[PDB]
Amino acid sequence: GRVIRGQRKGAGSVFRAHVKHRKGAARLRAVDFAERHGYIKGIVKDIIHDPGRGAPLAKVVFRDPYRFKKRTELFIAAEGIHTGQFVYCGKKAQLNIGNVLPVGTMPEGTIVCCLEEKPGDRGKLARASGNYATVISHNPETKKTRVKLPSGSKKVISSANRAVVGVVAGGGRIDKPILKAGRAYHKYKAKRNCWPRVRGVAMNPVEHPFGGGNHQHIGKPSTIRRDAPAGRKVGLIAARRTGRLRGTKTVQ
RNA sequence: GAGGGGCACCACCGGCCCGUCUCGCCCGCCGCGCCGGGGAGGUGGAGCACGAGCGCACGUGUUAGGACCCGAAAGAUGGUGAACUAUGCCUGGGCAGGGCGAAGCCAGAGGAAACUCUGGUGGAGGUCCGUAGCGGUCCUGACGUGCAAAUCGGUCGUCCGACCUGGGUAUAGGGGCGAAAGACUAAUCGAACCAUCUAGUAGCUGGUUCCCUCCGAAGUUUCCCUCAGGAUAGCUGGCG
RNA sequence: UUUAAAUGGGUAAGAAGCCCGGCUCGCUGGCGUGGAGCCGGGGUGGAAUGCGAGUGCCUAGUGGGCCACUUUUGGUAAGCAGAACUGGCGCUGCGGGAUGAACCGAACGCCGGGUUAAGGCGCCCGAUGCCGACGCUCAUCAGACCCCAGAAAAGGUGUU
RNA sequence: GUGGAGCCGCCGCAGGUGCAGAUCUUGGUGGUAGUAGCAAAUAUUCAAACGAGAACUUUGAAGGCCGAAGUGGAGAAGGGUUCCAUGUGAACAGCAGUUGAACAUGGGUCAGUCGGUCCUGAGAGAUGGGCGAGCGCCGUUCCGAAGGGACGGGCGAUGG
RNA sequence: GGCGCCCUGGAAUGGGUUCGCCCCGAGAGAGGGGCCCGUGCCUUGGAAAGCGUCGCGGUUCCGGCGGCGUCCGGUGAGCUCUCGCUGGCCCUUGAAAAUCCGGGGGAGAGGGUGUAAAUCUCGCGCCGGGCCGUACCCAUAUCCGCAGCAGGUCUCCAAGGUGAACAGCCUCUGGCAUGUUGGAACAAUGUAGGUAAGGGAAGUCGGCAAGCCGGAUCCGUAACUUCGGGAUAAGGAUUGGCUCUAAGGGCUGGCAGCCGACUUAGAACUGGUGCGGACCAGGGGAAUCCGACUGUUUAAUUAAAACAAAGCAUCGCGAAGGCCCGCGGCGGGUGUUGACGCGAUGUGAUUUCUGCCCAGUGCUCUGAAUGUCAAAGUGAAGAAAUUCAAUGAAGCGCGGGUAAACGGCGGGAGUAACUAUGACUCUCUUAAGGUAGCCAAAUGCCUCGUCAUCUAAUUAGUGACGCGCAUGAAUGGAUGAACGAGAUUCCCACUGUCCCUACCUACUAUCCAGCGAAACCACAGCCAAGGGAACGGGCUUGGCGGAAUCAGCGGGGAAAGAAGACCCUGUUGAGCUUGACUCUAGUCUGGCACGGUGAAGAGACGUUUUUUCACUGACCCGGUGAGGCGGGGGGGCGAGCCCGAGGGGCUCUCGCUUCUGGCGCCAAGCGCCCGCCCGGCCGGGCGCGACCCGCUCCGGGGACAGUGCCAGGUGGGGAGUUUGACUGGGGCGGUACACCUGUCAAACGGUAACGCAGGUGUCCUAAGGCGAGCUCAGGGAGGACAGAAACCUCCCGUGGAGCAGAAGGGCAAAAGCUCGCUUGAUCUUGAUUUUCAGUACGAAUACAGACCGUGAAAGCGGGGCCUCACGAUCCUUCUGACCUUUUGGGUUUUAAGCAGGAGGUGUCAGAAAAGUUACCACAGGGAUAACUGGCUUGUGGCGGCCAAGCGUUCAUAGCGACGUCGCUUUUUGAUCCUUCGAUGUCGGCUCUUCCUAUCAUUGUGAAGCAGAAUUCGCCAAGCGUUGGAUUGUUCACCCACUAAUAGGGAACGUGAGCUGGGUUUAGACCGUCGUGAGACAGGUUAGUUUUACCCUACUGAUGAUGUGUUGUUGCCAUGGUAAUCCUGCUCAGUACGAGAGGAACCGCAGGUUCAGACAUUUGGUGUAUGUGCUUGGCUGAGGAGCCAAUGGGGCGAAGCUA
Ligand SMILES: [Mg+2]
Ligand SMILES: [Mg+2]
Repeated sequence: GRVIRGQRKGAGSVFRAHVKHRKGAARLRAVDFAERHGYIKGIVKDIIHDPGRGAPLAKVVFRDPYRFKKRTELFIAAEGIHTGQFVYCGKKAQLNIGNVLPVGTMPEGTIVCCLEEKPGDRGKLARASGNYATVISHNPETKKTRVKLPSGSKKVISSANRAVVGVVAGGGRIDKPILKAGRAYHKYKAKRNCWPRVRGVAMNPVEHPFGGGNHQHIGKPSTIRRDAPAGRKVGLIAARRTGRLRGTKTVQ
């Protein structure tokens, strides 16, 4: 009769994110006349750190084309960049590390981070620490290019989508063990109120579909349908298969 | 002695009206018909057979209403609470002394070399002993109409850490929050508290207030989701 | 089960009966047959005992019962479970059974005299304080009054 | 006998119509009973003074405790006059009280520079807009003609 | 003090440096500067004030008057605070704004000169600064807890000694009156603190509780190991006081001379072997089970093995997405996000492994493969309502995948040269048959398994074994260091836990002065038996019965607390669960709308359907301060291109920013035009620089998504409700729940029980109807095969056969067999019977009016030879009349009626219905279980009577079959009387009494009694009937001692006497069971045990009545009563006896248990606080003392005491 734990994460009372000491959205600068037709020069000032993100950031000062003003962007730091480096951003930008330029002009098989899934959306895909995407298959008629996401799933996107050349810094992070319960606590204190996950088998029949019984057992099959209602989707939600995995994934 | 007329009422026979049923023939014409009416028998009706009702008052019985009085566990509607406590977040404050001695470093010694050994230095750790703090194992100690609607005395757990804590702030009742004990949410929690619906319902417990006179029971029948209850016949009293 | 009680159950013991003559009928049919109904007429003393009866309306409470002879079912048995007939208790005091729900007598307005019932009469405690009758019995565990509240098989050259 | 201003009989009428009980309701009073009790944190003593009156007030003297993570010195929240003086001893302080945070009368809190005031934090909340039968809610940059100001530069009027 | 500041100059034989590091050709060292903090000192303030001290005036303001002083040094791992310098740790990076300031730019502005402007963050001077808070407490008395409440409640400041220390103990500054009272006494019982001879767990469920060990220095340390640990392992040695010695630093001079720190080591002397002297402070070892650890957890009964955790897996998702919120919006959260991410689960570090199953239940994927399946739409028939038909969404069904999804892992056959088992082979159920491992496990019923080992003795522990009721692999299996306020077993050490208690101390209790309640209370308060609601205080019969009281005490008041939490009932609830009943949010699909423009393709019959592409304008999503969009031309250094002459433009290109941590705006210039200069000077204006036109701001989707509405899926996520009755309590079982036969049943009828013996929910077109002819079961005697049984014949044959089935009744030219016809098993109205209320249904009887059958006819027949074989209202369906009504009147369809058949209610006079609760709640019930008590005694026990036997012989010394009669209430039942507004439920411990059915002790009788020893009876309950191991045990079983180790009762004596082990709440684990919540006298673990001050009883203490008062000395009525058992020597190795063996009485020495006392002796105790020893502190030191809640410790009188 009582609501379950994942149902209470949608109201967002204590399950809202911890966003105070974060710096801002890490977004490419918006497209205008300079990047549709040419390039523009910017210099990165400092490599900073977000709490709760695994990647670092790069704050880059550009020269405003229309007002006399220097205005600061925040980029996802591509790996290998340093402070006091010139960063070039445009259609006619030259393909180096850290330069951001449209995916339709760059060749096939170049490694891409922080790319747009619809044009002008200022960077959505392939942004976690150490991740990247690969471009193949330019279709210069009905201009669409297909990329390869970090999940191995390919996606045909628009050609004028914009993207910084390189891989996201801070990679190899998940190779280290958390190694004790204390350093997992500090990990999620930067992120959310989510960390000590009680098993639903351990709680009571008000609190979960799996709890109860004189023995800790699930009882009911732990693969459930996708059109199950809220408060019943717990466990392996619309699982195509179970058991320890064989092969690679063998389902497109 | 006998005879006669017989009230009311009771029993019986006969008749009458309405519905139906069988059997049968006749009659009438604001128009001759897939019309109207009648007969003789048997049956169904809360009927007729020279009317008794109405209004008013009182008494008894039963029913619907708070319904002889008091009593739930509930359900619903609309509100008030995070001054305790649960968890986030904001901004502050707090934690003696010792023990072990990681990485780094320095010298010396062995050795043909590869390298090894030794002594320092160094001070790491959800590291150990252990104050303040935070807890609350054992005595199954004291207290148990207590100092106290949970306290005390030893003893004990942990004290750089998932640490302890103040004020600010957020989340609210089939909701919240929960390192999960159905824990905690103002001494209230396997669904809070306030007011209303509400005098909710009870075949179930308790109670039910003056005197004398007369009569005086039953615990059995049949039916019931009936078995601690009713209805029905018996038993009773009252009126005639 | 041939036979077959006791106890028991129905019915009859009159005028609403008995008899005679006549009329109706569409029933019955050799028949003025049969049977029903109907009218008129003739004569009342028809077992014992006891009692005044008939009928209608309204109607409360009750719908857990229990007990004892007798007869019975289940049970080793039960102050057990379940029936039959009658009485009682519940609703009921009183005399007695010391005691008591139900045993035995007897049912009850308020009192005086008398007499009894069941039970009794050494003393509690009313009444044997009779010159009561005949026998039986000795217990180092005597006996002592329906229900009823304690005993059996077996044995004694104990006594009759 | 107390009491000090109303009351009753009869014939009809009408009821919030008579108590011993409901772990009844409210109020009062017992017995228990001058009883249980006034036992956590080492401790009091002598003299004096004022007074009707002193184990407890004050003052001196001795002896002790706390022992600087204090029984010491100041604050925050909270309280609200509890602070201070004099008077009082009815009640209250669970013995007493000549004492008090009690009662009675009268005093006391002074700021440019101590804080509030100001700023924003998590967050809270209008307007535009949206939703909604509606009280209203969502929402905080989102679907908004969201600047009322100006170093300036010039015209036009207008004034010392 | 700091500097990641400068200049000179260049370093290697590398140097400078720190406690550590670190720094250097990107400039070290060295030399000379610069800057920042200066909270320190000097000075102004400022000595005039402050304080200390010595005076002197002033009665009263006096912030009186005056003298002198307020001075030199040292030191430090010191404490506290501040400033700084450098490191480390982070999958953790540790706030915003208000304000304030520097810098860059240079639009402007300024006096224009032999004088002063604009300006000034410089030095002084003037004016103003409103509003509100401001006392005090801040806590064992100002706050919260009902209060002056051992509780709670945020901070800062903090001295001397001892010492590692903000420890403990002692003192100074500053506080206080011992915590809401004083006095006297020093009994019990308590609470808190000690101590104890000898023994050392013998106590106990358990070593619970207490005690040991404890600091530091010097040695010395194992198994095991994840190599880090363990580890303060373990095990030793030492420690004082006093003298000394040796070592450990600073600064001044040209290697020496003057001052400072408390450490370390070594030796001597010394004391009654005493030294961490108080204080502070690790008991250790060997093992097993569980959890890796640290963490966390039910505030107020559980701290754990639970939860969490790192690690390991699996799952969903590329944003119009996934998972959630929301009454609502394209509203919110994850998301200031983007697969190294978010969301959803499970297992639980490491190491080592992860077996076999896709049948089931889920989950998931697919081909115009196909079964089923809604609205809308399509077609047909009809006058229409309406009806039918075909087509076919998702889902289901079918097929595939998936077990680190829920989960499951059994049998049965054959098979090896003793037997056994089965490597092997073959199959069933149901897909597979439990692999590696592991085990009587926290998982094994039987079971206290068997076997080793530990003990004198072990239901314990450990190690094995393993067809294992019911082990098993992320339900995770097995190991394994470290760590557990976890569970358990042993060993050492230690001890009053125990033998077995004793004594001392504080605080009480006790008495007094003051002050003073509450629970509770029908009336009350001495018993034995009887009866009684079966356990009286009162009642009956007995015993008996003096005031008034005090300190105790726990037998009784079935003592108080509470309308039993168990159990049952209720047509009372609630929490959860699901393959319950009924729905619901949500979501997946189809339709119609919003919803437009075009093209192409396809399926079926111009008609209809469907698909894919293109468009954009609705609609939607991004982005932006809606900042350059689309077409068109300006420019060749680029193409000079189809050809080629000076060039032409089928086809064309874009542009001006890319070695570097710099700057970039507010227009230059050119052309025109005005007022201003007489063909020249000021101040303004416009354009080109900066192309033109145009209808979305730019991109991305787009007639889809989305939304409104309806139809169908799915939907315990959520809501509502339900969960039969009877019942020797309930459940399970059964159906005695509707019905029929025989009996019970007691000779009319009626009659109960979960009484007995059975039966029914059908069967039958003949097994209904009628007529005719016939005789059955069985037997005898004959007949080819032919027999017990074949068919044929004759005789006998009263029902011994048959009649559909259960019984009972009935029946012979029959009610049975065979045959011939038939449909009366049809239509219709009443009455009667049965059950019964004298209602209904069902069944039946007698008719009547029809139409029929059969028979020659009489007749018989409206179901079955009779007794059973079945079913309301409402609804539905069919039939019946040339019927009645269909609402203003007609016609027609339909609908409603009337009449009677059917489609059901078996809980059968008829609801529509799954669990669980140990998290539980209410109303009740002793109408009703679990406990005692009561009736009963089957059963358990203990006895007799008879005598076939046994006993060499010999029934009865001792036994005794086949029987048979009893007792007892210590067994277990049976029953259900008392108790449900409560009688506290096992065992042990402690303690008193009682019984006898006698184990021992006294006196005896009988043996198959030689003696010794046994055995069986008698009077007899006087007196005894132990110490232990395992176990919660009662019970058991074993070791040992003994005269003997007999059995019982007292509300299964005894919880205001205890304990809490067991059982029996709530947490948790395992096994089996269930889909699940949950269940299991199956196992394991952790789990609040309240009150006497009342009345009596008992125990002690005053006293009361009576004697005139009072005293001394006495008597005894009555009541209590207490002693017991063994051993040794003697008798004696004698009697007796073949021997072996082997008595007793008298006497004598002790002892055991028990009872009464006592302190000479010896132990304990000890606060004579007696005496000296001693640690830290304190009084200036000595001397003498004091404090440390009794500072410790050695001896100790008296007194108590074994
Ligand atoms: Mg978890
Ligand atoms: Mg009689």
